[PDB]
Amino acid sequence: MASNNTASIAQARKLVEQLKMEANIDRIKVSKAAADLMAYCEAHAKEDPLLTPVPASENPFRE
Amino acid sequence: MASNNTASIAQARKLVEQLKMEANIDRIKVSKAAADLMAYCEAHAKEDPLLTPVPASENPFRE
Amino acid sequence: VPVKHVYRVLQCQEEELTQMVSTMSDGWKFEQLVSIGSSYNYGNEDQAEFLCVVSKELHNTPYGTASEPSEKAKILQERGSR
Amino acid sequence: VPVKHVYRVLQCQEEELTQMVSTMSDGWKFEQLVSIGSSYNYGNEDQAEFLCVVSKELHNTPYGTASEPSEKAKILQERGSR
Amino acid sequence: VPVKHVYRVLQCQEEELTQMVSTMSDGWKFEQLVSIGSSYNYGNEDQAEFLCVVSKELHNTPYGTASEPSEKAKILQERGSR
Amino acid sequence: VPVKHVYRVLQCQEEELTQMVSTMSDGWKFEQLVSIGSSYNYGNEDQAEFLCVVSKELHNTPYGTASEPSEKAKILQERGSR
Amino acid sequence: VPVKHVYRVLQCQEEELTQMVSTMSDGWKFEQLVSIGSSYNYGNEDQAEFLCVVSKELHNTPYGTASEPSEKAKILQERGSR
Amino acid sequence: SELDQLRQEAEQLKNQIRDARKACADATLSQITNNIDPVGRIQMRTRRTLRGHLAKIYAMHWGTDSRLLVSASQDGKLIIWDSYTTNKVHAIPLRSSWVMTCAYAPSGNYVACGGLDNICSIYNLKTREGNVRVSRELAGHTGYLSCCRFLDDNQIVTSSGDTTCALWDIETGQQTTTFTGHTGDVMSLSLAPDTRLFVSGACDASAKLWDVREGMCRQTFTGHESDINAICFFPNGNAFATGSDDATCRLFDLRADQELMTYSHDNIICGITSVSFSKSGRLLLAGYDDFNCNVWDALKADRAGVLAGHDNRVSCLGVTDDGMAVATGSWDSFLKIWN
Amino acid sequence: TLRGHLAKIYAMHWGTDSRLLVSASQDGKLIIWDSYTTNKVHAIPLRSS
Amino acid sequence: TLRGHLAKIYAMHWGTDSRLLVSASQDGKLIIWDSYTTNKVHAIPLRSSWVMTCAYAPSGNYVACGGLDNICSIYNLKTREGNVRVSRELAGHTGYL
Repeated sequence: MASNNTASIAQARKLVEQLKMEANIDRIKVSKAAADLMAYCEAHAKEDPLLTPVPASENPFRE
Repeated sequence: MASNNTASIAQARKLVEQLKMEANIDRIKVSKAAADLMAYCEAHAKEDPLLTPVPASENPFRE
Repeated sequence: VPVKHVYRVLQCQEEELTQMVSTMSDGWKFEQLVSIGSSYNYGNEDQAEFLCVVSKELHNTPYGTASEPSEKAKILQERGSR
Repeated sequence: VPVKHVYRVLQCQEEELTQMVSTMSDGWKFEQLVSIGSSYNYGNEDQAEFLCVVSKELHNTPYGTASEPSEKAKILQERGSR
Repeated sequence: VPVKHVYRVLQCQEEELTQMVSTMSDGWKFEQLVSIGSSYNYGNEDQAEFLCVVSKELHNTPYGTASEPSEKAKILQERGSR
Repeated sequence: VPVKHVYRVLQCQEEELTQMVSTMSDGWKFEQLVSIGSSYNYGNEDQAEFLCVVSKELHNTPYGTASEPSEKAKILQERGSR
Repeated sequence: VPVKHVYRVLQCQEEELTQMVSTMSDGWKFEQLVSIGSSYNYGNEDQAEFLCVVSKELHNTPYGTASEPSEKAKILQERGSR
Repeated sequence: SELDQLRQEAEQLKNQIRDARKACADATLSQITNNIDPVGRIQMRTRRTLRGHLAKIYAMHWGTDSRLLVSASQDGKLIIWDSYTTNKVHAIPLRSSWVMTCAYAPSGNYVACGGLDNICSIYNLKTREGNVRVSRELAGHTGYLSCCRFLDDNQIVTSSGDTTCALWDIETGQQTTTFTGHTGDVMSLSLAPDTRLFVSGACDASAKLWDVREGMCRQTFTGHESDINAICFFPNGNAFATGSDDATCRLFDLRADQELMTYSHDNIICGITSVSFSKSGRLLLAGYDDFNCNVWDALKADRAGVLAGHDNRVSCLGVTDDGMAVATGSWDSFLKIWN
Repeated sequence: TLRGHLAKIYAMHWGTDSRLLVSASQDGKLIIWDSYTTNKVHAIPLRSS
Repeated sequence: TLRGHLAKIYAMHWGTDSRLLVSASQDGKLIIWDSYTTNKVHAIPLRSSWVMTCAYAPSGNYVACGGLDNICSIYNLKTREGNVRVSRELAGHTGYL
């Protein structure tokens, strides 16, 4: 009913309910996530075409 | 029709209140109005590149 | 009966193009623009550079199209093709 | 009665050509695109080289068009025609 | 049955163009004018400088589909095909 | 039913010209095709060689128009138009 | 009820133009001649002169929705799409 | 009345999430270990000039063959570029102009596009008849479509106004899962390489990550002070870079639910418009509102390089499905391949 | 300078963003001009002259 | 060289006169080239693209075409009306020719 501002208690319920599973998100150390990204970058640093240019017979923009 | 003068008398009547309503409008001496115009113009003189040169930048139609 | 279309070619320079197209006659439809060069050089200078081709759809065909001719008009139009 | 057509020409640069072609409506049907050549140096810095001829139709054809120029507007057309 | 269209191409000079376009026959619509040259000039002052493609619409259902082809008609067509 | 014609202009060199006209999308009508002398790569085989103006008609009264407002969308239109 | 259209381009020399335009197949409407030049010289010794865009109107609007491409037809479509 | 308690729980749980983030926060190892030899200057070169467009280019997306890229322009045409030959495989005009997004199917068979029409049109490129035909015009949104991505050839997710990211089943033509919960309209969308979780950034300066199997919003991230412009997952699929109309780009990690790294520099005052990781994820190729865009070192937060081309602003970035090259769709009607 | 008209200009008005002009021509063209780049933002033909 | 096709040519077949050769293209063109003079006797547009077959009748009056249309269209070259025409359209395959 509009007297309770059109059952806005429902939408407030839904948005706070959204917050509970933000409290159910288990939080892991920033350090090892940075380590994971760092290690993946180092493990893919030699096959990335945008770090070391492959030669003219391998990329399809100079053949 | 002709005796009604095509409501030209009506025209005459609506001519009258135009001027007397004009007479009912207050007047301000030309001195005061000229003073307001002079002051507002002097206040705004520094801006408005239409009068004064402006650098190449900040000029939207050059740079 | 299928209608007849009468076609005209009116020839304009660069500047006049807008004036002629905008002020096109009441019944005359626009058909085509083609561009020629100029005697000075092709695609340059202001002599004349456009040929508007226009058409009008004659609607009074089911009202008849034949007219009574005259011999003086015949000889005049024979001379005209000469 | 056949509908009467109103014709206009718009002047187009290369970049605004697509915008002006794609941003027309309300019966303003495309009729013909033509290439003038630049109103500027030829062979270098070519800009504003297109003409788009567009047209529309008078929907209320039975009502038609009638002329009754304003008395002041006649001298205005006289001044504007020359 | 949907109507058929028969198309023709008329060679044109600049002098002859207006005469021929204004003297197009009954039922022949003007389709498109194109401008050409031959080897030396293109546009004005040439002996072949316009091609006028025109069309006719075959409203009637029969258009001479067949009458009974004679033997020599085929030989004449073969002679003209090469 | 009044009809609006949506118009677009595609661009192609002659390498893909045939492919684009042959595989022209569903319901899109070929209106006209213009050729531009390209100052880069001497005309032909340059991407800006040909522009094809295409169109389709919309049965608007059965379908309607869009007038839905959106503030952020209005900011995007403001940015794009300038 | 809207009707599908199929567009083709027919490349031709200046000599071949009239024969093809006169011998256009039944149902194939003429759309537009567009001229072309060469990469070294236009107006003489041109090995590609005109493209004649033609169109055909596909009568059968309710063509249905039943089809089943062959297994390896996709391979040909993919190979010819490059 | 009782509404006060509802917002009271709202702020107290929100404080609880910020406390959990701060307690679990640690020193970011990447910029402490900036001892990786600097890339110096990576001179990326504009090798192809996809100049077939004429209007401003608003979106571009590569296919899964890393050969064909779909590009949308303001006037309402898509172009499927074969980037190895600078030839358009198809040029599809659109019934509606002002297209903001274009998507390439994971098979190269379909292409999605939409804009202020509030309708996502799907064009089927491959048919035995030849020409491209619209298959389904997905309608049901009330805002403008801003991004479009294919889960597969029958499911699509469409970020748009009305703060909805409804997922459409193409054959039925109806949306099945309505993703709602944003307060400002969503204007970016990025699919994970896992195709079950996708993030959507809105103009309420928030990026919400959602699971496609149900309709709930899995996570919410807020680190920006202005409207988000574009998002791009890390290649791994557990992090994403996000730019805003502010001159700062921010890299978020899902495993930590907080901002992991920030990229900014004093010279740029113009907002972000697109973001794209390389194959290894060391290069942040982000599209700016300035005529030229820049690439950051996506771990050490320094200017990796410049793309000094273009006359007007860039609007969309796209890397291949194998990382070989990158395209910079831009408003000067040129897409430029960089390699 | 702005050059997108071929007939005589009869009116012109600036916008409240001081970038967009509206130019009215004799033939019935209203050209919406972006004056910073001389890029005509629109060219509306008029059914009237 | 018989240049004048503008799409990818998928089939060809000489006639029994050793003068006229048909060329079917992807775009939907059947060009009947006159080999000696590099002049096209006929340039037949086709209703469906992706044509990959073309056969010349061994009398020179008929030509054939087919492809992804799943229809073999037979074009009559020698007619008193001049223009080429579809004498018949053979259908009945569920696959491409």
